[PDB]
Amino acid sequence: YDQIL
Amino acid sequence: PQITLWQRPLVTIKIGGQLKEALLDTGADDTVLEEMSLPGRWKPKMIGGIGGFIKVRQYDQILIEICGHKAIGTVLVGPTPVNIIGRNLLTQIGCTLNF
Amino acid sequence: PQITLWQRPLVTIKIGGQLKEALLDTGADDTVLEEMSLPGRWKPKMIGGIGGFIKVRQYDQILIEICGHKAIGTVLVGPTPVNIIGRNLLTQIGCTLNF
Ligand SMILES: [Cl-]
Ligand SMILES: [Cl-]
Ligand SMILES: [Cl-]
Repeated sequence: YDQIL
Repeated sequence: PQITLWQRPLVTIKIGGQLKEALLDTGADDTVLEEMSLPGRWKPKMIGGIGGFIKVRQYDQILIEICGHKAIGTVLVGPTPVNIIGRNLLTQIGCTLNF
Repeated sequence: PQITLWQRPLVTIKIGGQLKEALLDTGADDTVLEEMSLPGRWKPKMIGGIGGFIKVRQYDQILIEICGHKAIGTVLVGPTPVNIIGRNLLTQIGCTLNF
């Protein structure tokens, strides 16, 4: 998935 | 420039003629900006962060200038604690991590 | 080393003898590791990001090796989707963003 950390 | 990390790496970006502060975020695959209006159509996108998944709006081929470097690419818009510049645009401006 | 942002900047770290994979994240103020036990006392804390907040246990003065460079600092432990090395430890190894 598109991971925004 | 060379940016150290003692403070949050917040820089000025320009999008749609407006200046905004945004965080250079190597932990983000993509760029997520706080609610704003952008031209054209958007498509749905789910992103996962530290607190779970959220739904955002995806706008493609958007012009944005970061610390003076031009980029044109995907910008996601949704509820984010801060404007985030992710790897999709960090690569466009030639950003790397070094130590 | 010079690390490209074409892919997620995942590196090997060593903590408590254990070798692990972690994400170098300039967007994170602190380092957050997936559930594990660490020595010493800890105190609860809440951290937020995309998706909201998660409760973590805060351990101080923990030693970690990141790509061979030692770094000491606070390490938060909790339900993060991936181990994250934040600015509190990136500074210690002299990590910078460059473009
Ligand atoms: Cl893009
Ligand atoms: Cl610390
Ligand atoms: Cl320094």
